[PDB]
Amino acid sequence: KKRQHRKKQ
Amino acid sequence: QHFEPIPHCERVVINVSGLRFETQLRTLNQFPDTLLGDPARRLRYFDPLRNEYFFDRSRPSFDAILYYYQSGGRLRRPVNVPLDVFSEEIKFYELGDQAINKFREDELFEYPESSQAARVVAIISVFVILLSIVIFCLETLPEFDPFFLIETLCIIWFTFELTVRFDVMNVIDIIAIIPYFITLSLAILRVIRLVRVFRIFKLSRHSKGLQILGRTLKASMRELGLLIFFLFIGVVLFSSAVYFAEAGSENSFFKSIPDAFWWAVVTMTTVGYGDMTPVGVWGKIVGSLCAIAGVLTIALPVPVIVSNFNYFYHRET
Amino acid sequence: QHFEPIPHCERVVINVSGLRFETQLRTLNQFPDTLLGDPARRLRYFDPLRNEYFFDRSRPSFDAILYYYQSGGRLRRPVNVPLDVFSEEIKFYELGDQAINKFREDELFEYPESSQAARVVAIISVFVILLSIVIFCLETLPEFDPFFLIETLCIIWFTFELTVRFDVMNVIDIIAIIPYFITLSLAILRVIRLVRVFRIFKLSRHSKGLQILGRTLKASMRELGLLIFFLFIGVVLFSSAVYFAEAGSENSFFKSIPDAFWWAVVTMTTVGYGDMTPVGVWGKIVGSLCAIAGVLTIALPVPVIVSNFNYFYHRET
Amino acid sequence: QHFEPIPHCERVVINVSGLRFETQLRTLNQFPDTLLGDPARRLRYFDPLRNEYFFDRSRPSFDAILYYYQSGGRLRRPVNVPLDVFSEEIKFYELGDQAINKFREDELFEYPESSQAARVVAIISVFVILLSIVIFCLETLPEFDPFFLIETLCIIWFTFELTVRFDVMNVIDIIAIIPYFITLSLAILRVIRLVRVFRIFKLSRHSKGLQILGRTLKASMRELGLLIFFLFIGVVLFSSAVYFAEAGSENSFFKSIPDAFWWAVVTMTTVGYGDMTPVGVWGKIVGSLCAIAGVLTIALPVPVIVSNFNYFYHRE
Amino acid sequence: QHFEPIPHCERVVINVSGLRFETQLRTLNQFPDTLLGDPARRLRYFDPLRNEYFFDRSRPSFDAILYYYQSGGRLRRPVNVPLDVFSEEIKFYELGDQAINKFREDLFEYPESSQAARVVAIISVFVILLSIVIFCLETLPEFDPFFLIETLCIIWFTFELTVRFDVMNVIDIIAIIPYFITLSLAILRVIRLVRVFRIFKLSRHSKGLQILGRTLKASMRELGLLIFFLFIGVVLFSSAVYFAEAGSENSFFKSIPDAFWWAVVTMTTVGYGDMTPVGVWGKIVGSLCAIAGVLTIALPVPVIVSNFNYFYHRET
Amino acid sequence: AAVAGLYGLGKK
Ligand SMILES: [K+]
Ligand SMILES: [K+]
Repeated sequence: KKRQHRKKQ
Repeated sequence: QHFEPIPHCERVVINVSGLRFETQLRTLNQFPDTLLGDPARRLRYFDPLRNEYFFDRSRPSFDAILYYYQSGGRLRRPVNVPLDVFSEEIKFYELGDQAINKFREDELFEYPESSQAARVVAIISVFVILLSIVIFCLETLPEFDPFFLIETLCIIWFTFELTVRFDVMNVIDIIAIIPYFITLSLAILRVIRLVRVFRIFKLSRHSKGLQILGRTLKASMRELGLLIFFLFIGVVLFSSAVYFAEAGSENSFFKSIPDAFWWAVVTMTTVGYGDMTPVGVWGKIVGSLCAIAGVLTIALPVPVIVSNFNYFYHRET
Repeated sequence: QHFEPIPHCERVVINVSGLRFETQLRTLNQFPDTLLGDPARRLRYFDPLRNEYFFDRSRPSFDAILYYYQSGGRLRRPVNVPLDVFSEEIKFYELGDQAINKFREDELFEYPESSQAARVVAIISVFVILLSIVIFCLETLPEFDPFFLIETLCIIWFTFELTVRFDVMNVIDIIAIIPYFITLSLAILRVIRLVRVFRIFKLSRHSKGLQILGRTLKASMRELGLLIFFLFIGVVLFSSAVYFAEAGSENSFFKSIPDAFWWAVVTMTTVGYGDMTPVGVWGKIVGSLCAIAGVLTIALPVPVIVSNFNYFYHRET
Repeated sequence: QHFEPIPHCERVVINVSGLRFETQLRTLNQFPDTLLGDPARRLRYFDPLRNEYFFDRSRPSFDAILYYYQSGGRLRRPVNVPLDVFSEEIKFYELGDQAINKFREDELFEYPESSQAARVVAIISVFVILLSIVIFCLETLPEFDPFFLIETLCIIWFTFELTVRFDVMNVIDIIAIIPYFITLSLAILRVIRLVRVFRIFKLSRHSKGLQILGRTLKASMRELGLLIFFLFIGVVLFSSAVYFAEAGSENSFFKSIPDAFWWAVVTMTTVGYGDMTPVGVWGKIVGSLCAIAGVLTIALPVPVIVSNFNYFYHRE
Repeated sequence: QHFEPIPHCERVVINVSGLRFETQLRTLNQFPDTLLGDPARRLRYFDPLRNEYFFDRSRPSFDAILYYYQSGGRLRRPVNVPLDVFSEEIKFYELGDQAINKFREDLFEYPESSQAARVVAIISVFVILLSIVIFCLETLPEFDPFFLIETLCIIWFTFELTVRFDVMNVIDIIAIIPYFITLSLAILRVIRLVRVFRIFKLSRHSKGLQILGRTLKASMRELGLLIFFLFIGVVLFSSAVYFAEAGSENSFFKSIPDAFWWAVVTMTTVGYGDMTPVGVWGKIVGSLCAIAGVLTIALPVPVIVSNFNYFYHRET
Repeated sequence: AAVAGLYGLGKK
């Protein structure tokens, strides 16, 4: 979980 | 569903700062208006020497822009760039107000405001709400007119704020003052003195987190219903099992399946029933199974609500 | 395993809307049929002026299409585009029904319908199931013909529905009606009265979420077995430790190691045992270790189960 | 907000090992200094044969470099390359000390440093802290000069360390020794003998993980406050509900709503109250609802704190 | 740290199925051997008509392959392709066994079960389960017949151990040491307790148990952090609850250590049971203890969870 | 259980 993480994009 | 163009008039080349794009003119003809749709807004970018269209802008983001023409109505942001840069890219070509709006969803009266003079009004309302809650809790105490005066002052402030203001916020404001005027079979009295607690929900107007929680509940009502259904099924099953474990035993701990219902709950939620000795071996096995199944059936639905709350909380900030 | 062609007949160029691809004809001739596999379906896209194949479609998704030819049978969607674009991307070239189907796995009869006259039957069935559950839980009460008539009406409805209909749903329907006909040693009677509760599982036919839970359990049987095994190991170890901590003290709280099993359980799942005073310091240390290890062992395997539930829930919607 | 250039003098081509980039010179001259900003530092890479700029480096990472000129101040790392290659690539062109620094935020005196054989001092300090904690706990026992001597030795060591040393660490160091010197109504005495426990926080200077916990608390104070607010709302609501469910029954289990508060807590956190029999059916329903809502309100805000702690721990 | 080449002999062009790459020959000369490092293994791919290097393979994976030449020793897989294709791409160019191992790091029938030892294993599992059952049953109050089965199990265990001849062997030795010991009562109690270690022999036959052991070995640090946090919380909250109740007659807690257990069953949400004789301040301290316990358990455990998940998926 | 969290799969 990060900012603009691979899960989100 | 969208329509894609098919080949066989003339082909054109688009040079997005060295990345050459070649498409049929019919594809550019598909969407009227727009910078690239009509010659009027794109003639300035034509290069007479090279017969090419030059757009000295971001190269990786032009693929989605071309795919809009390619797919004829589909705009999806590729996962290689932040949303900030892509928002500016679509504005450059002016794809259309409807197109941009569709992608947006893809991801006195001074009281309802926040100014220098509205802040004191808000803090006064918060203090009054907290005072009303405190007076409620203390008037329920066994040690106890002095409470009635504070209660009626809070009610006058609440109704004054409601009248000045005039969804769900107004409904909560109304319900917070209905019971006071109701007082002006003891079951109805108990119900109204219970619904007096709804004044605590007036903090939603002044707390940002509480509104986030409300939005999360509204979004995940389906998951809440699924969790309640799973809990009900588990409670019924394990109550039946634990009752029939002691059915053949004398001096049964559980008189009936509904009696065991509470027990099942405090085992599915891992709260704990307390005294557990008079239960035999089979009841203990059923209890262990109930504990495991409760852990599972609580851990399954919650993460969806967790994700909804996280999304709402991070979208707020 | 897949076979990749090796170089040294003639080379051809593929132009995906400006993105030039060069590939040996032997690689293109590996796969028969298909838009590019045979000259019949790809001569229409030939450009006599430039001797090039022009494909005015999505640039980024052609890499996987060529890699399917390159690897000679290996096709995987790169993580740069959504699934909708890639699904339609393959249909353009018609790589083959078997190739597309293989990629899909990579990611009267008036009752089983949704007609206007079928929803009433479904609502009657679910109402009857709920009524049967209620009648069961009320007939088990100490305060109690009136229940037998309702039970036999529910059984008649269940048998009528089963006969009209005529996996696992049919097994559940059979089990929900076996015990009533069975009644027409006390251990067998207790077992049949217990298995009567399986009528609650008939809601799976009408509940979408319950089928999702069943599919999740079927998928994660292995993780469930792992969790049960870990629980058994922990229970045995900690029950033995806590029993041997009180071996040397008179009036031992635990008479034997099996006697302690229940305690261990309600400490691993954090349910709680209740009274804990007659336990010495070593027993308390063992209990603290048991609580920590139980938290860890119940936390370890459930991510997989909840991820499977998430996947099934999202696939359903 | 950032400003981007607009077209209409001469355009140039950049060849990043075969990936040709064509950009307007006005874009290149937007940022002074830098390898590409001035002709002095970029004439070396010019190719007279083809009039092209050759930069034999990582192709995928040049898009961010050009976009920085394109956006005129916005430099964002695309998610296609590791952090190591991007940090080295930007240093090649010397984008600017302020520019690189801005991107960094996007993602005796022997005691403080445990080097030069001073780790012995640290282990002695840890041993003294543990001994002080043990002596405190043992002196609270009913079975009990021998404790006072050890306690005052620990206090002398603590004050010697604090004085030779001379933030939150210093505040904790001072608080760990205030109560001993204070003792040289009984409510104040109870408060000081309670705050004497703050010597356990002295391990912060030596334990790396506890500093991570402190940083996580500082970062997620807002989420902790939100969790406390949710718990308070739920406790008040369910305490009122359960109390009013027992109003009409004689020998009520809960005498008042505040009395029920504690119960609500042990049902919201799923700890357990214990004896629960004298509660009627309505109270049992309220308790089940309280347990479920407590599970919900505990599970909602804890992932943020968990993520913050994980990020800090794995960054350390 | 790795070395990158610097410009000024002749530059060569690489055509990866239409994706043109241009690099300095010195960059390819940096690594000896390899398909592209030496002319012997790459002259076959030369195109005399175009003077180009043609490599009809996956285009997106050549960026990392070239970056290995570019970085002079750093090979990182970009997030655009699965790991299966990258392993095939690197094998084509034969970068080097040492280089590929970097990404790699990124009678006697008992171990290898082959048909007949597929039974021996089931007999061993059955014997282990039987020994556990005999242990638990002989601890019952109602109970030679148990000793015979115990000695048969020990005979089988020692036969297997001596035929076989890490940690599995250590556990096997421990599972039979106490039986041979029997051939102050504190030592007797200790050996009868350590007799339970026979339950760990299932590690040889259970795949999940080995995964759990590997997870513990990997996350020993996180386990220690969790234990430290729990200890700090227990000490703090036990001291607080003791001092919140010392001033009342007939105090529930006699001393801070006496409260330790309570603190534990409040941090882990197990529950203590009876809670009435504690006053308002004790109840507030207990609520704070419960909340802090939820936080301190939810903080480090997910790291161990992540380690276990990774090991479980790596096994399968 | 109050964890109810997946998070990143972990190191490599
Ligand atoms: K509990
Ligand atoms: K619990």
